[PDB]
Formats: sequence, C-alpha cells, structure tokens
Amino acid sequence: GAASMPQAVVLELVGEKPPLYPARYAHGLFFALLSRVSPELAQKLHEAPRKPFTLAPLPGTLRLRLTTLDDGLFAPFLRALSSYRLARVLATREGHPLAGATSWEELKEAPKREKATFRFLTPTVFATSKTRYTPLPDPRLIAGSLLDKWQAHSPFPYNPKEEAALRELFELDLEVAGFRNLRFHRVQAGKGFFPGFTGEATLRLWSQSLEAQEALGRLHALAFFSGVGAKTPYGMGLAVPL
Amino acid sequence: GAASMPQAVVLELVGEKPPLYPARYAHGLFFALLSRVSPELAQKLHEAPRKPFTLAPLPGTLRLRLTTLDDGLFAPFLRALSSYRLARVLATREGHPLAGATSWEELKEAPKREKATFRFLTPTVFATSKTRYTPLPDPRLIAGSLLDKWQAHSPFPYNPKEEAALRELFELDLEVAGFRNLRFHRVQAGKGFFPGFTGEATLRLWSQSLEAQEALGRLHALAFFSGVGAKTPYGMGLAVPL
Ligand SMILES: [Zn+2]
Ligand SMILES: [Zn+2]
Ligand SMILES: [Zn+2]
Ligand SMILES: [Zn+2]
Ligand SMILES: [Zn+2]
Ligand SMILES: [Zn+2]
Ligand SMILES: [Zn+2]
Ligand SMILES: [Zn+2]
Ligand SMILES: [Zn+2]
Ligand SMILES: [Zn+2]
Repeated sequence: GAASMPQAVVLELVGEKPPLYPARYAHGLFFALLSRVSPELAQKLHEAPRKPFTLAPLPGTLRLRLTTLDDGLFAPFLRALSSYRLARVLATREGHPLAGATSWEELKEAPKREKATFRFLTPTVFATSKTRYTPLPDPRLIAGSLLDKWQAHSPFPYNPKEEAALRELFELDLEVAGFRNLRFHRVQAGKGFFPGFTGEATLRLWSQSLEAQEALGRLHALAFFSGVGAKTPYGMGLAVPL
Repeated sequence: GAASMPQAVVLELVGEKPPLYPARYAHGLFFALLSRVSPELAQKLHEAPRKPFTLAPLPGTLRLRLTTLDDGLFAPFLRALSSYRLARVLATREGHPLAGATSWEELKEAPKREKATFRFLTPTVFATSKTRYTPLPDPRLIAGSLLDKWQAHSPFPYNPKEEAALRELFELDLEVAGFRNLRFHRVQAGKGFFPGFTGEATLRLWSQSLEAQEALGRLHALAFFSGVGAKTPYGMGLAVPL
C-alpha cells in the first residue's frame, strides 16, 4: 500500500448518563466500537502483546485519543467511521488540536532545539529492568524513551554510532530546565497498577551541538504520536510537545 | 569536651522595614550577628570551604534556621545569644518545631520504617560528578545522600559491607511512593545559581528487610539535622521528616 506514517485521531463520545469515573472505561469502549463492526479484529488486539498503538482518554462528553506510528493498521477502522454513543471522529488538527497526521519526512524536517517542553496529560512512567518504575520527568529517560521509539519505528533510524553519540550527549548534557503543575498518580494500565506523573517539563541542552539539537527537535515532534515512557497502549504517557 | 551531637536552632529576626525579597539576605545577616561579637570567627567561615553547618531561611519576621551535626562548633556562639534585629534564639522544640537537639544514640534508636515521608522546605538538588544537578526527588539519591551524611558524621557508621548492602537494597527496592506540592526553583547557593525542588515526597521499601527498614528510620530521622542533597550550607536541602 501507500507509505505508512504516524497518525492520531480523537473519538468523541457523548453519554446521556455517564458513569462516575469515566476515563477508566476507555478500554471497554474502544473495543466495543471496534468490535461493533468487526468483532474479529477486536480479538487480536485484546489478545495481542503486540500493541502497535496508543490509546488514552483526554482530560457527558468523553474523548478517546488513539495514535499509531503505522498508518496502515487502523485505516480500515477509520474508514468504517453505557449511554455513550460515538458523535464524531476527528482525524484532523482542524477537528481537534491533538488529532492529525505527520509524515516521517516532516518529523525529520523538524527545527533544531536547545530546549524542548512537554505537557504530560496522562500519568507518565519509565520502566527500567533490574522492573523499576520511575514516575518522574528524568531528562535522560524522556529523551531516551523517545529515541527508543524513533529507532524502533522510523524509516530513518540513526546508525549505531549516531545513536550512541546521541545517548552519551543526553547523559552528559541534557538537563531538566524546569517543570510545572507536576502531580503524582497511580493508575491501572492493563492488568496492574502503576505510578506516574502529569504536568509540564522542559528539557535543555547545556550543549551547543547541531546533531543533538536536531535530534531533540525530531524527538520532541515525535512525542505527539509516540507518547513517552511505558504503558502507552494503556492510556499512559500522553505527551504533547509545547 | 562533652560528646558532640546534632543540633538545630532557629534565629528569630524582626525587621521594622524589611527588604523586598528577604530570604536572599540570609547569609549577609547570619555573619553580621556572628561577626558582631566575634568578627574573627565569622572570617574562617566566610573563607572556609569546610562548612560544618546548614543555614537556611524559613518560609517583618525573618527566621533563619541553623543546624550542625557537631554540637561543639557553634556552642560558644549559642552561649553569646536592614532594620532587622535578633528577637529570639530558639534552641528547643518547645520554642520552634524545627529547633532542638538529638543524640546520635537516639538517632540510632529510631523506629524502623517501610515508608518515609520528607517535606522539602527549601529547594533541594543532588550533585553527581560526570557536575550534574538533579532537582527531583529520586529515591535512591535521597537515601544515598542521607547515608553519605550518616557515614561521614556519625560515631556509629555502618561497616563497608553493611553500607554496600544498604546501597544495593536502595538501588533494588526503594521507590518513590508519592509526592505532593512539588515545585521547581532556581536559586543562588553561594556564588552560583542552581535548580532545586520543594514539596513533599514519600519513599517506600518494596522489601520487607529489617536492616533496610532500620536504616530508613535512622536516615529519615537524621534529615532533620543533616538536610538532603547539595548546597546545604547555602540554604538548600532543608528537609523535615514527616
Ligand atoms: Zn477487555
Ligand atoms: Zn518537507
Ligand atoms: Zn512495583
Ligand atoms: Zn514500539
Ligand atoms: Zn513499528
Ligand atoms: Zn558574604
Ligand atoms: Zn535511648
Ligand atoms: Zn549546570
Ligand atoms: Zn559532611
Ligand atoms: Zn563531621
């Protein structure tokens, strides 16, 4: 088919009599709509440990944001489109600021940055195998997670030496320059519960380094689609570049 | 002389016409009072890179909190005791909740803990040599900093193997269980400016381990006097155990 690329859409649900703590119901519903047309396709996903997507409720109307780094997978579904019914599918920025698509080429075209600010809309956490969970805006973990996602999914990965150079630059010269409205959360992400933070955080390069700045710009742009950290398929790590 | 031990005192200043942003003036004043009696003793301190104390302004009245892990050094000074005059010296908990003394033996007698909460009243930061500054409540850094201070100043240090065991336990099993009212700051600490955080943070041992729990209790108690992290002589790292 045509070239795959990252995409985000916002599903607008309106409920006549909504439950008490609606966000929790994100999973049950997404599948319901998905299963309504194609019970079959819903199955592989509920079953799969291969989750090639992020799904998170936004903070009577409930908005569920879905993103993927591969266009192709949810295209048919997008074509198809309690007391919650589906009022709108917003697949454009015009429809919703958190919806839209961007090519990998465009992401690569992203302007270089000395500083990069992120708004973490849903609890965000980092998983390190020892599994340790870090619910803090560690600059190295934020950038490293984004770089992991880029290398895993981009058609334009950095080569090993570029990658290692970037990681060492991050380790050496990337600081958290500030944070705002930081809050601790503990939420269900799949079967278990995990700690995470929300709020805003700003990363800064101590360094003047073109390579690093360009990388930072690209990774900052990627976050809109990829999210940050662990459990992104389960509503966690929704991170908007500012 | 008599056995040295940690001590904290709160100096109560009252200013008829206070400056705009009073806390900044903490250093200039502490010396002034100190120099008023003994210009000579003030000198070694302004000069010394050996700062065996912490000094921080509390958040017309300005309160300056002074602590030491060695009683002996500021005893003579304590005996002696803008439009700011010194109204009171509070050297007891009865006088002020953040003043008082505790023996090393008592600190050792501290009850074991699975969880330990700290209130960071002044911006707190960790220095790691690569110098990297971490203005976040990293559990390993909090506990490691406190253990550093204990080992450096206690008459009852852990032996090398005990210490290493503790550090590995912290690395493996210590989590940040929560945080409240976290805020980012950038403040002058001596000659330069440094980032730091304030707020409350709670550490939790995943582990049931008597050794670790006892250590956590002792370190949690020590913080009242030692502070946490870097630049404690310069108003930073004021951490109250809760
Ligand atoms: Zn389910
Ligand atoms: Zn282009
Ligand atoms: Zn755990
Ligand atoms: Zn992936
Ligand atoms: Zn992929
Ligand atoms: Zn001075
Ligand atoms: Zn006793
Ligand atoms: Zn620096
Ligand atoms: Zn020391
Ligand atoms: Zn000492």
